[PDB]
Amino acid sequence: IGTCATMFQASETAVAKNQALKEAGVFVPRSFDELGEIIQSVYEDLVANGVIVPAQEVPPPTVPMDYSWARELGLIRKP
Amino acid sequence: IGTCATMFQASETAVAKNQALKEAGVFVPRSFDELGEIIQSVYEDLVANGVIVPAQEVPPPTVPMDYSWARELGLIRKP
Repeated sequence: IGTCATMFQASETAVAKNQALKEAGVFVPRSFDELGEIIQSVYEDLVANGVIVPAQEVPPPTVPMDYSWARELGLIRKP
Repeated sequence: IGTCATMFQASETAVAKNQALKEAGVFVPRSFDELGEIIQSVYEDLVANGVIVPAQEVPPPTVPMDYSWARELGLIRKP
């Protein structure tokens, strides 16, 4: 994070560090807003090549909420 | 309800009343377990003849639950 800190030591700037990671074989997106896209696009290539065998998702047990927490969120209403 | 009350005045029995409603133009199912099917099968023909124009469902406002009610159901947990 922090490429546009310079837009307000040279090798320890975020732009040049991201670019040196990108030139050395780290799957770097063009900015932060493509981070979900590049994670998704790596994971699709990992599923579609027999690398990751995903887990069949099962519902968990469920606790009741805390009163002192679910009072702040406004789900409980007592006078 | 109550066709098999006799299986433990004659025209005031549930079997004969259901059959007399069925002979007079009331859409009676064969028993209670086809009631949802016959309601659904009437409603489909009511949609497919331009009779009922259904409402576009919109989410409602939401109140918080009562504490004294949502304590009995076990959603709230305070010592």
